[PDB]
Amino acid sequence: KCVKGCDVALASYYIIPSIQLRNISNFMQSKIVLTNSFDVIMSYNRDVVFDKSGLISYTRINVPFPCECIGGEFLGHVFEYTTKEGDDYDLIANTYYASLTTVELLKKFNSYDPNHIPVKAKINVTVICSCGNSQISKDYGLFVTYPLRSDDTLAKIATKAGLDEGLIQNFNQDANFSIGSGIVFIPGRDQNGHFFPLYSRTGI
Ligand SMILES: *[C@@H]1O[C@H](CO)[C@@H](O[C@@H]2O[C@H](CO)[C@@H](O[C@@H]3O[C@H](CO)[C@@H](O)[C@H](O)[C@@H]3O)[C@H](O)[C@H]2NC(C)=O)[C@H](O)[C@H]1NC(C)=O
Ligand SMILES: *[C@@H]1O[C@H](CO)[C@@H](O[C@@H]2O[C@H](CO)[C@@H](O)[C@H](O)[C@H]2NC(C)=O)[C@H](O)[C@H]1NC(C)=O
Ligand SMILES: *[C@@H]1O[C@H](CO[C@@H]2O[C@@H](C)[C@@H](O)[C@@H](O)[C@@H]2O)[C@@H](O)[C@H](O)[C@H]1NC(C)=O
Repeated sequence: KCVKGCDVALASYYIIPSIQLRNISNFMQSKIVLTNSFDVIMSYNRDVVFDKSGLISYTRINVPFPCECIGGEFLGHVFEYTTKEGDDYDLIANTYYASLTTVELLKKFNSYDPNHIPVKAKINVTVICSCGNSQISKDYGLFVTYPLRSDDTLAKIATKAGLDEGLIQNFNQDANFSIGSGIVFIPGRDQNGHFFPLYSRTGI
């Protein structure tokens, strides 16, 4: 249950061949990610290296998005995607949105026949998020929505994040980080590389 969300969450977007920033920007348009979003997206990815093509296949980039309370029930954000010929919920969930949504969420929040979705149709694409949990730690107020994949492990995730494995597990107590699917929440760094805390400790 929720009443309010938070201004920013990060979506861990796993890059496959044929996906570049222009596609990610199109899929992830929001009040934060506008038509010309390169600087805003890349400001949360100052660690990321490009190759001659742009984004390197099979790496991740963190995409900022607003985190709303949906129906007083759960935290997430509804993106909008317009279908093209051949699209189905599998392609939308697991290719375009890189498993940041699920076929179940696409069925739940769209009126289309889930087995025959039309072309040039607007799709509500729900991506969950977190604004933290003071019972785990007060030190983190920005979270990455991180869909696990076949080669992920807790050890690699924790090392890359610069955080203790036990803390990451504590934020996701029921998750098996080696299971190869499902979403976990990882504390995220701001544009300066610092962990934005749950409660502000900067002077006004
Ligand atoms: C990622 O973004 C790029 C740039 O928008 C997409 O490439 C573009 O794909 C479209 C069709 O999906 C190409 O369409 C054109 O098609 C019309 C019919 O719609 C036809 O008259 C032409 O044959 C033409 O190819 C478009 O040229 C192409 N633009 C590029 C490559 O600069 C790409 O599809 C996106 N990837 C996704 C959505 O997965
Ligand atoms: C996508 O979700 C929106 C809600 O976020 C749906 O829009 C609602 O549609 C109902 C039913 O027609 C209307 O009565 C409401 O006024 C709409 N609400 C808002 C906030 O716009 C929309 O139908 C969904 N799309 C699909 C294809 O199911
Ligand atoms: C964590 O998950 C790992 C993945 O194994 C799973 O194996 C079966 C259950 C498949 O259905 C698929 O979901 C996964 O490939 C396992 O190695 C391990 O048993 C699980 N638990 C632990 C503690 O690692």
